[PDB]
Amino acid sequence: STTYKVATEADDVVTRVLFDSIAHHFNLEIEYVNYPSFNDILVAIETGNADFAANITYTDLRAQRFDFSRPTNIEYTYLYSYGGLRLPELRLVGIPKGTTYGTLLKEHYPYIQQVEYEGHLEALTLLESGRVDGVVDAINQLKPMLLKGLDVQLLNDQLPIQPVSIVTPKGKHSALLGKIEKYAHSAHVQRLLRESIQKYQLDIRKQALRQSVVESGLNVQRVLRVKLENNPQYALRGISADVVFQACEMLLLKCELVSNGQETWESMFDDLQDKSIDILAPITVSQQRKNLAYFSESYYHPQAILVKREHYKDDVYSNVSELVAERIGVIKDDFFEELLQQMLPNKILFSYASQEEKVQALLNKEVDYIVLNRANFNLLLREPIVEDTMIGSFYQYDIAIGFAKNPLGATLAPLFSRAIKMLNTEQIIHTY
Amino acid sequence: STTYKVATEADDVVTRVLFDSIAHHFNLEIEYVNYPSFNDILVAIETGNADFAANITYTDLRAQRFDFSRPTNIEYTYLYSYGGLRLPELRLVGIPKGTTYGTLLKEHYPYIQQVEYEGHLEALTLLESGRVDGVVDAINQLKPMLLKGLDVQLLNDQLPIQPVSIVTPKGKHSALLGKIEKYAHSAHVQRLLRESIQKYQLDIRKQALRQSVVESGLNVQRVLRVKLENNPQYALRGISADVVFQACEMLLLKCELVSNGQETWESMFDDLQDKSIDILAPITVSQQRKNLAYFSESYYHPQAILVKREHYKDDVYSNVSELVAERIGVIKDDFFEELLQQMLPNKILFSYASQEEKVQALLNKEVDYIVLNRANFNLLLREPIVEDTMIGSFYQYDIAIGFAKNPLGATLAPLFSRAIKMLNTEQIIHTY
Ligand SMILES: NC(=[NH2+])NCCC[C@H](N)C(=O)O
Ligand SMILES: NC(=[NH2+])NCCC[C@H](N)C(=O)O
Repeated sequence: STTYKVATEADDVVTRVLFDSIAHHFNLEIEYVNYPSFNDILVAIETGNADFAANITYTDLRAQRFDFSRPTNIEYTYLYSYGGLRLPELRLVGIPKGTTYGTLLKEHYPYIQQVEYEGHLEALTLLESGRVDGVVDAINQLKPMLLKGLDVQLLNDQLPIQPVSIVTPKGKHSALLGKIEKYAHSAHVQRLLRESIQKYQLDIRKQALRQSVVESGLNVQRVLRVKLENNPQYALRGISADVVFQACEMLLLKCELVSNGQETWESMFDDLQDKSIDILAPITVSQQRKNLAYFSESYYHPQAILVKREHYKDDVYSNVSELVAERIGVIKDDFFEELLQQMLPNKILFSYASQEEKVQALLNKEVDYIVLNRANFNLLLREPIVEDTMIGSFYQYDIAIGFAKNPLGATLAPLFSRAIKMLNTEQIIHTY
Repeated sequence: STTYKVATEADDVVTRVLFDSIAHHFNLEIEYVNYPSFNDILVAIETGNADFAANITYTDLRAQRFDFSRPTNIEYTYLYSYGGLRLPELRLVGIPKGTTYGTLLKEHYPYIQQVEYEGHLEALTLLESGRVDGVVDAINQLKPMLLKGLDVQLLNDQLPIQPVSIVTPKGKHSALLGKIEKYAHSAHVQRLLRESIQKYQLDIRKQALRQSVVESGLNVQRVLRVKLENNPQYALRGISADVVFQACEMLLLKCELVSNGQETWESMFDDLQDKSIDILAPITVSQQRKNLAYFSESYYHPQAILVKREHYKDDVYSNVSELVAERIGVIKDDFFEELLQQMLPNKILFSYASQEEKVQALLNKEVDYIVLNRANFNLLLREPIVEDTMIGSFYQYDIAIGFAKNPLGATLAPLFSRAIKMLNTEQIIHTY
């Protein structure tokens, strides 16, 4: 009889889940050993004070110090920061020593400078009131870090985070590592690692978020009134509804979608300025509108394109500045009218009351090019003209949630920004 | 009788072309007045020492100092630099004073710092052996600047360069400015401004480029032998042929495309290492290949995606790191094999001899996901499976022209980089 020592750093939930599963499947005596730092773990392995460790990114240098299994799983990787910053917002970043993260951040953000640390306390003091703007580290730090009032941004869908593997003192547990490898790749264990870990970390992040709601002292018994824009403009029970509602679920607030008939002349934004509703989306955050409501961070980025009569002047123009003498149709007070007024200063635009009228103008040769957002233009075709691929997307703008300009909305909007971050927006967008 | 004074700065070819055209059409006595600086021109206008000026970007502040016509034309705008740098490569940039360029560069590249100058000599000394890395200025500077051995990058398809207009002392030539405006927008004059100016500046840039060929001292009587990759891999008489051939035209070298049958086992790269041909494209600049040939700058950026059996495991995985236990098929020694070996370290990939065999493996359920480049995958469908939109483009890589590793190729490759810059690649790509 014996005992296999497997290394752990901080809250090593994947090492626990994986090796409990293995311990039990092969009837193995596992013994977890806490190491105060990830690089402590690495020395333990090549040395031999520990038999196994997980979550180690394989490298060519590394395979010459101790022996690797093939990658067994992903590793959730976060930017920890007071406020929830992004990578391209930092000039200092804390970096766990010995990790693959040194190379990753200099390869993708070489200007930031890294400051090395050892373990959670060191990381925590660097952040906890220090010079470091943010720390990049694994799921091991999530639970203790969010306790200390920190926020995260999941980096795995932001950067190519390499898969991860189980490792062993070189030439040591060769046969056992093989069996462990083959078991880990099984349909069962893989399905278990995907879901339980995702569930595990999303729950910690929800709890932190929900504690913020409570700390905000807003009345969660209040039914938030929501309106969705249904005047042909930019987007919509689709992308916007899912983001708003699921964010409302993220925060354990109750939201109710409300409608009448409206709107083409009965603006919902008026309802928002009335304070007769609390939330309105989508809203494309113009300049005109920027001050009349509070805004969540963006959650979609529409592609402005030009719609032209088919077969008309193809490849004559390669970008919209060369339309100096073409007739461009926009809708009055619409965001695209503003856009062109910046982009093509002092130029005559032709204004219309509606998309319908805007389109019919193009068809009647009243006008030659009209401004639409791509996704909306594809929609119209499904339910005789086309896009000028040459010019193509001449602009990318922002869609956000708007909140009524009062104290409640001031508190809601930053909260909704976080709920949106934690969402899988890409999936929703695809769906539609 | 009288005389209208219209302002000019340096080689103001658009002011000449436009106002000659107007002078003649309305029977007007024009008198050009050289101003040593663009901001000299502006003061002349609001003052009244000059009756007209062109190429002035309209602004809200500006319209309160002198009066604007509506935009009449675009303005070719260049980064001037020793070597031909790009904006995101500079920490210092020279900026003409009074221009719209101050605002444009800080809005798109705030980190660079601007250093103001007055006129071509000032600009030229800043560049000519100075601290400035590069100057951003209009077509006015093109001919004198390229004389002084400078290179350009056309910024108009790089940045939103606002259209441009004719301007006048405030409340002065009101009626005449109207007639001038309406004439300029005419089908005729517009067509004249598009083509003659484009022709004019492309010729100056060709001449500079061709002088470089001559200065290189390479034998332009030599017929360069070119091969195009025709083993299913990344791209191809299409994108690559147009870029290579038209670049060959750009440089007044003679290139001849050569083929046999080959190649799936008879690599053209071997022909390149043989020195039996001079040029090979496309070639996706791996690491494996990076040192065996000289490479032009990239001219296309393929989208690596995963091809999967239809209806199989949709939305189970959102990026390729989560394929740790899926069977991925690549071609042996292919670029994608290398890619995955970086991206999914120490993981078993299944290797094949060909695309054909790779595909049939996916169909035979030998394998579950295979790596293709998007454009190539669309091709196959046209002449039962699909892409995993969820993962989507998990990588963007580079396509370049490769040149044989000898002195001639060492000279050709940098030259071909310039010829490619001056090309309209977007148009070619579209076409295909
Ligand atoms: N205890 C940890 N998982 N620390 C982070 C490790 C990061 C990365 N997987 C590496 O081995 O370089
Ligand atoms: N002579 C010139 N065109 N100088 C550049 C002017 C740049 C820009 N059109 C402006 O008026 O601000």
